[PDB]
Amino acid sequence: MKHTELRAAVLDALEKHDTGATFFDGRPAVFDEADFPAVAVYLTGAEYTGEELDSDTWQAELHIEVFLPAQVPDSELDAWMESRIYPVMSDIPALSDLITSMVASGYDYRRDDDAGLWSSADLTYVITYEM
Amino acid sequence: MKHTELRAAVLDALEKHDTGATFFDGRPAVFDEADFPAVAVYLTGAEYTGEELDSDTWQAELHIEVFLPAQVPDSELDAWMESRIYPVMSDIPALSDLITSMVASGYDYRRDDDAGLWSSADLTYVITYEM
Amino acid sequence: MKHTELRAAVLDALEKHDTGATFFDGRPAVFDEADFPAVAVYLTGAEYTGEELDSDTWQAELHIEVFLPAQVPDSELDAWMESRIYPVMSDIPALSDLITSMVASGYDYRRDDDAGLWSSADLTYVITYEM
Amino acid sequence: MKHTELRAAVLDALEKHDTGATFFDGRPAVFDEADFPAVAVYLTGAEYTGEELDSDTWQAELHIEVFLPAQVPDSELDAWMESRIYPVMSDIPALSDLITSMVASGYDYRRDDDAGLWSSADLTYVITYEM
Amino acid sequence: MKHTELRAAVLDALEKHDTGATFFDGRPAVFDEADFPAVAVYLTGAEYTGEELDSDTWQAELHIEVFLPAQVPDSELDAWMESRIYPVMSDIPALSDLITSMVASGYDYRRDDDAGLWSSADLTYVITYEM
Amino acid sequence: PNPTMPVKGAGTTLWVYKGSGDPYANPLSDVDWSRLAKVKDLTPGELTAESYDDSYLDDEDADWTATGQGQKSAGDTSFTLAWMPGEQGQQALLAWFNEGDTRAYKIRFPNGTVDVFRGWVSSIGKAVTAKEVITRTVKVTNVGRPSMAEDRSTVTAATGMTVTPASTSVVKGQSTTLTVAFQPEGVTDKSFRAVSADKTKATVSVSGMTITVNGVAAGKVNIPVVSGNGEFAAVAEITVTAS
Amino acid sequence: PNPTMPVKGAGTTLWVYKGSGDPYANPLSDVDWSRLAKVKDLTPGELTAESYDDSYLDDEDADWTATGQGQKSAGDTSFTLAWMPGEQGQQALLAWFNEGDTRAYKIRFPNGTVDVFRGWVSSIGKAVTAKEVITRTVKVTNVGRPSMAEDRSTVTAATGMTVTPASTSVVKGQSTTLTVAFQPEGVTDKSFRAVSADKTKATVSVSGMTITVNGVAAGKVNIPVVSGNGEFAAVAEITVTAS
Amino acid sequence: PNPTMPVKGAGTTLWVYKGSGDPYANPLSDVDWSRLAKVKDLTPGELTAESYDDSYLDDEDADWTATGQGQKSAGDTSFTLAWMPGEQGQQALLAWFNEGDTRAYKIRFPNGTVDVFRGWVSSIGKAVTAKEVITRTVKVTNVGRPSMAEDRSTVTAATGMTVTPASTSVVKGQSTTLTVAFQPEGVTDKSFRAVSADKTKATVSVSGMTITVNGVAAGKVNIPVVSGNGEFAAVAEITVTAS
Repeated sequence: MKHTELRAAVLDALEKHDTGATFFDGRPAVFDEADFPAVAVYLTGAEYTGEELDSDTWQAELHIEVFLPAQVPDSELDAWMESRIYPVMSDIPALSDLITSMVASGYDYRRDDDAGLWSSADLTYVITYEM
Repeated sequence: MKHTELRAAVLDALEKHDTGATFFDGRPAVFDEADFPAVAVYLTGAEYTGEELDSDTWQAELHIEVFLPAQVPDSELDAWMESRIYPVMSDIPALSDLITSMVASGYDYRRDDDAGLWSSADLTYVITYEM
Repeated sequence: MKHTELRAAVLDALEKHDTGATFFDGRPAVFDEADFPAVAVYLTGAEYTGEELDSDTWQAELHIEVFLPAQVPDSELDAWMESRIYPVMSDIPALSDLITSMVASGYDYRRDDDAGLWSSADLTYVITYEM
Repeated sequence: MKHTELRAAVLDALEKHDTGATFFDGRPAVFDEADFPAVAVYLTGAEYTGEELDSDTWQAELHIEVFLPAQVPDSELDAWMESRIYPVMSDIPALSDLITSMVASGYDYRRDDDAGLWSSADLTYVITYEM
Repeated sequence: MKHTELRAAVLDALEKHDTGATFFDGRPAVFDEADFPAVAVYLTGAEYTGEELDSDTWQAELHIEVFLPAQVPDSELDAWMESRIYPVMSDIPALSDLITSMVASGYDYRRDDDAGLWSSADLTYVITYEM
Repeated sequence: PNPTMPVKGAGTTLWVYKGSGDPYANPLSDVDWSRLAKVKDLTPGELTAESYDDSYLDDEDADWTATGQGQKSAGDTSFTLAWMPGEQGQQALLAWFNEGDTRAYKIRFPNGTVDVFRGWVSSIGKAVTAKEVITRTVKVTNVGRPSMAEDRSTVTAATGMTVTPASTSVVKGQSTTLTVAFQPEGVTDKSFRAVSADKTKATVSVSGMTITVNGVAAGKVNIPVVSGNGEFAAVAEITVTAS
Repeated sequence: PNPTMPVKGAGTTLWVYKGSGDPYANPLSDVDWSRLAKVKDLTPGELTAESYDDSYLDDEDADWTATGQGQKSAGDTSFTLAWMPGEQGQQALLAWFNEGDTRAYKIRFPNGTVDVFRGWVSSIGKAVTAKEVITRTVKVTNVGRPSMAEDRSTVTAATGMTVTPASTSVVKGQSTTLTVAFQPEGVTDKSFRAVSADKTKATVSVSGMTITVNGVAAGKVNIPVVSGNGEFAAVAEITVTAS
Repeated sequence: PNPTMPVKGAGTTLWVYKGSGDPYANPLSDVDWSRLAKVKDLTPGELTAESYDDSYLDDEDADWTATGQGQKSAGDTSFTLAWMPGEQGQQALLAWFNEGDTRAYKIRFPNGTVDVFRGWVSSIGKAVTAKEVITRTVKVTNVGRPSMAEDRSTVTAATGMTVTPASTSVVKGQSTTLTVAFQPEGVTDKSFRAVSADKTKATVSVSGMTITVNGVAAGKVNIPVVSGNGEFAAVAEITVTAS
């Protein structure tokens, strides 16, 4: 197992800097309109790209989600997703030992339309890991 | 056919290890909120990739599926999957005799979105077998 | 961070020219029928095509969007994109120093149908930048 | 740019022969059962195929449509297309200098199903133009 | 185009054979429970795959639909398609002189699901012609 | 861990002999072998035999070519692996290339079998791009007669073919199980064949050495079960009954 | 930057030697290497070693192909990069190709591990289409022994550059000798550079693990020191006196 | 429009010299150059060379092959353009090919530079098919040393670089911008890095011609700045304060 270890390691790497946000691990989330801007960490995929003759060498997708209230301008989302979260995770020594390689993939936004309650920005990482 | 014992074979392996879950076999399932976390085994695909001039050598997808209550965090599913299944399905003597090759594909997560009674962790295997 | 600089640079060049339009930058917009024809500029994509061994060199798509009321003939809209925006981005020294390279990709049309309040035309520019 | 005159030139090139149809330019249309069978001209696409290293040489798609009421047999649509529109536009010197190269694509039918308020035949051209 | 002539030719070829069915040309149709088992002939596609530097050489598709009451077993459809349509059009001099090449494309069934008022069998050909 | 079944193939290991004794002696021993970690891909050197001409002027019609096997070549073995400069041993193999000596390496398959080659390194390269790890490319010129794992494999057979006798009650489909066991330690090269002497009153439906003898018509018959080897056989007494 | 772990490849940089000494002595320091950036892609030179026959009719069974490696060669290295006509260094290689000497170049991986090859430019190409930045492709054939990374394999470094501050006044031709040394107990590929920050009153002529400061006129100025590739620095103030 | 940054490529122009004097004089002016239009593509003649050998018996080393750059050729340039018989100049090009003389042609890139080569026509192709315009294909075999764009470039350097002194007011990370510009005409070949002499009280954070120094712990710091040439350098006195 690495997913619990991986998710734990990255959130700690984020929390070392100044706070200002909630750090919902896992997936069930459940926010309510008081625990706002917060960050979620989870994984998807987890296939069996063989790629090797000595270990399974699976790959997965690491998602970093930051949620902001409704219709705030994306400017802070750009600042949040580029400055708050990107440079800090750029080199986490715990992950380097934990994983085999880390690659950045995605940088997206998603505005709630029905009732327009929230606004989410997605940072996607592709992870090659062996478990 | 091979499927019945195939489903029987894996069921023996997991039941042989420590329990902690019901083992509704096949697909009809029907749980109600009494028989929670439990697993199921079934097959999908079953096509006729020839691949061999003397034997039909069919192949199909194998699903090991485990359901967990509603919004339990993935960590339990992650722990459940990479401890109670993946190590167990590493090698089974019965399976080797029954089928030709055993290959892993991947595993994902999904859950009841509306209402939200259940969470599901699905592991998908690939089996090549001869009639 | 470059998006705020990038967004500001282009809009200011647009604002530098003749007025006659609101310059809502970013995303949330929210018009009502008092601040009509207005221009919206935003970014999408921003993946990690590596393509370069010494720097990440991402690339994202730049949108230039302008809204017109309902059944205004497209001739005005065709005039509007020429009369207002398209020639201006032919040479803007501001973002040229800011980003690596940027080309045009397309120029489309769309409109509301149910209640037909709005009608819009979008400009898509593929931009290549390092951050 | 040239979109206004290009539609203007071709619609004028159509009007030289007998009348008996509206020549709605662009898109807004709005027919009602009083200005019936008519034609509409508009363009879509407008990409930036390079194809050339001296000038933009943009390429778009030319849409020419005709609308007929309810379930009039397509024989009228065929006859209308093969005579009223297709031959005349096949050589219009007015746009010869206005464009770079013209090529036909196809000819399709699509008619109202609910209440059958109309019936439309669409002729589609691909246009390469130096905007 | 020559569509009216071609449809007339194939329709007359069908009508020459022993009748018993309505022979709707075009597409308005409108059956009611009195013109049952019947046929309709129409054309779709109509592209400009030029393919030849001497003439347009357009290519279209021929639909021959046959409609039968509700949920008649498909044996009747098989008999209809094998007796009254497929062989009879295998050699018709009128269309032979009208077009360049005619090729069998496909043949399939589909019956109404909601209220099941009809069951149709479609025979589709591909034709190359010059306009 | 049997060699008699098709193997998945994933999980094989690569080793290079480093001692001084004969690698062909105990290829199973890994004591004098260095494991090569992180093998991305492997490509064994194929075994090829040159075609030697044999046609002569004075013979019958030479309408068909007459060529015999000529000199045999062990080919070239290539593989790719993750670039690990800090690993101890990658320096050795490139130095092995640098010194240009002939050494021996073995491949341990995820089956219980190992094959060993002899040769010298010929091609070393590295491929580098973004969003993928740096890969090391190796190609080795195999030399001499190499040791196929088939030679290491042994043979178990003979001692005859045992059979379960009697089972002379055949009626209503029946398909009585019949086990033609093989005497030597169970483990044997099973090449047998069972077939009834009548083909109508009694028949055989052998499946996995478990013969199922069925019948419809009555009478008396003896079912012979023979070995593909041609010298060992068994015959069982069968009296099928209609009802 | 661990060399014993797999590494992606991002951040790799290419350098061309520009000094007048052996490149292989201090590959880690980039003082005598000029860097070229905006490298689109890189294909490292591939080490080759052709076969050499070793056969005799008076040998054993001639059913195999006993051969050894002969002329090992590093092949050629090719890469592409964005065209930079108005950038210093593009002309250097262009001129380097134009007269075709045999210079050396260095590739630096994101691991502190570098390699050095000497060769001459074999081919220069320019690729240009619409919508795509002009790229220039260059092929250089390696010559001689390639100084590959794994040979060193034993780098050591730490933090600190010792030097003697003050020593302000100096007479009799000035020329005060100031000692400079490394903290990591000398076990390091040492390299440093120091010059006069003003040169108006003092002149520094660093030579052989130490510097000499011969002031041309009275006055105070600081003397910058850069520890080779640019990781540590020190400043010594010099107030040369007129007498 | 600078040559010191990568440029797209769209907007490139092709010209053919039609005058009489040497085209290499002022290729920037298009006085005697025939301009072509609607050029579908372009493929510059890549510069190529040969691997001349210098082997000898009396050699200490043999294994590593040694070769030198031989003679260099300009290759062939080919391009396609819309078939324009009515254009004036394609006939001249056709006449050029038919007469088979050696002529000079230049390319003006949308970058601010020009490149001209001398050669003779080698191939003329015409592609005809519906749904897209007829294309005329041309290939020219270059001859001799070609005039290269970078040769026309000019370089400004030396005279040192400036530095903002003092900047001693340090508090809460300092974040004080330091400008290191060059006195000579402003424009030069930029190669300079700042390396702190303490790395503890103050640390350099070089950022695109701007130095944003920082302060953590109180102290007196002499921050040195140096240039790529290794000749010009300066030291800035910093009084870092923790609070």
